[PDB]
Amino acid sequence: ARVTVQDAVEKIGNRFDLVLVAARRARQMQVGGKDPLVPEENDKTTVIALREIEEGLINNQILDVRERQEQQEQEAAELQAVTAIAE
Amino acid sequence: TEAAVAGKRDELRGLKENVIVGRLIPAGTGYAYHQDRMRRRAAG
Amino acid sequence: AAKKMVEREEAVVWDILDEVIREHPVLLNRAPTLHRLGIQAFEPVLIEGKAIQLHPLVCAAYNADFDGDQMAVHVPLTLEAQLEARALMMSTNNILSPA
Amino acid sequence: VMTLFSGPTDIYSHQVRIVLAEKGVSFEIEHVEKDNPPQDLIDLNPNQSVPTLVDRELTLWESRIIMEYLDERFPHPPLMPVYPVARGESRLYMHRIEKDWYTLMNTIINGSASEADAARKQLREELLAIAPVFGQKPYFLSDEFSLVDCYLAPLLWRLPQLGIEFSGPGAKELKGYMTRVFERDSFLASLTEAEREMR
Amino acid sequence: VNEVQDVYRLQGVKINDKHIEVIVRQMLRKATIVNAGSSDFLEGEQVEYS
Amino acid sequence: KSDDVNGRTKMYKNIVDGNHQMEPGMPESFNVLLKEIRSLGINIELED
Amino acid sequence: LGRVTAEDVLKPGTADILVPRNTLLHEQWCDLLEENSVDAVKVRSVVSC
Ligand SMILES: [Mg+2]
Repeated sequence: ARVTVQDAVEKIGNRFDLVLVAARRARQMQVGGKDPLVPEENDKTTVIALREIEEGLINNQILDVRERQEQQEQEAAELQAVTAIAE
Repeated sequence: TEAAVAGKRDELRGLKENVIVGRLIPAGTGYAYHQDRMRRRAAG
Repeated sequence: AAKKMVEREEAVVWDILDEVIREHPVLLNRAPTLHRLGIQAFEPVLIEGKAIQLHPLVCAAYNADFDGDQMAVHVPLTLEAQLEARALMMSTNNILSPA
Repeated sequence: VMTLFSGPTDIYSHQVRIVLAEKGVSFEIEHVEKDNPPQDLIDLNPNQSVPTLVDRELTLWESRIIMEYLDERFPHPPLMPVYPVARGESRLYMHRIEKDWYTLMNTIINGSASEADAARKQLREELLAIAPVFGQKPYFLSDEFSLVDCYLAPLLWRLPQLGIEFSGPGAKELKGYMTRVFERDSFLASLTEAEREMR
Repeated sequence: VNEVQDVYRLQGVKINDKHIEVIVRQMLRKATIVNAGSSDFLEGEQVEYS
Repeated sequence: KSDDVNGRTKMYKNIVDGNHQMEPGMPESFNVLLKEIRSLGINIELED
Repeated sequence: LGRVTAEDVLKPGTADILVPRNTLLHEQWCDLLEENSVDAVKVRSVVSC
């Protein structure tokens, strides 16, 4: 549950970066991207994103690291797939 | 009239302008984006 | 079919409504928006009747009276808008005045 | 039955085969080499050229014409839009792709090594430079792949065989577009063994 | 600042002076050039430009 | 929510699809203003 | 209260700096100032940014 973002802002110390970060993470979890890191409690995706931010489980750095990992697994699978389609 | 006969050019550099044309305001949440944009410009 | 359902107002659409309202904040704006507390975001509680029920402690901010004044509600749609409303324009963030 | 006098790897024959698979119509395929082409071809085509199609009363050379005739006779699925302006632009692209880059394949193969690799560099920079194009729309200026792809994707397929490879940025969109078309089943069912060796 | 804050405080209206300061900051964005070598020597421009 | 004649319907379809995102485009009122300026003798145009 | 200090200020006794150069005067700083007899503080202002 969520009523204030004071601690979330305490983590990402901007309240303007916080919105952009939470929107990124929430669009991830909303379109078929991912699954929450904090146990969802019948919360909507934005509030889940905030609850994750508060725990220090999400920030800009975390998201970029995760994204580059995703791209690299993408490269690995895609090269293997083209190789398979060859033979 | 004056701007016409001067051929002015409006970089949009502002809040009222960016609202008129309907894009992310260069303040607040939009600020980040606009920053990044002018970095993409003045570059590749 | 869903349009026909919500026109019938079958008792399921009320459950669905309580569901899509759950965390979705809405914007309330009073007529002469003098300063930036004239627009604040709230979380809605579904309510009978036809009057918007407004917390008393925010009245002075809106410069509101319950003598006939009306307020306008807007619904932020995108995820960014909902997060802005929750983080920037939520009522529990505007306790000090920026003046 | 329609017979196609395909070249083993002739990119022209490649496109014709691709559009055939795309329309997905049965046809008596005939591989032909330009040394001793079958007697019947020389009996019908005074130019004695491949690819070349017959349809029980009609014969056509010049793969461009062939693709136009196919798309005009076998509608589903369409490969040229309705808007005459859009059609015109696609025809212009079909021509320009050829005029500019088939005459680069022709250097890298039928020219000297110096010309070959200079043109390889030129072509490489061209493709990498226009790569952002495919980065927006799925196919080459479309939402559904069309005859311009029938023209483009074959040459793109023989790129390792031309020993032309990719830089950092341009390769991204290049491979995106490739797997877009390189996965398309008609592309595969059109392929032959004579080609996969290249890639 | 003093002359408008007086009007405002006669009615008991608190305003931080930052706000009047920024309005003033906007009120004097222009400058008229005296000596030059790259400008028209006599016109009013943005003090950020000069 | 107001003006983008195409963005607004894309937004509706996204809303019913459970995906809350927006494509901005350009407000139609702005195109109208452009046309009414151009209809004076004044050539106003977007640049790039 | 809230401005930031254009230059360090000193007690009624000289060179005994009690708040350095720019330091956002919070309630603690403003109280420490009123503890002394600080008469006029220079302050960074937007009109001079
Ligand atoms: Mg009233």
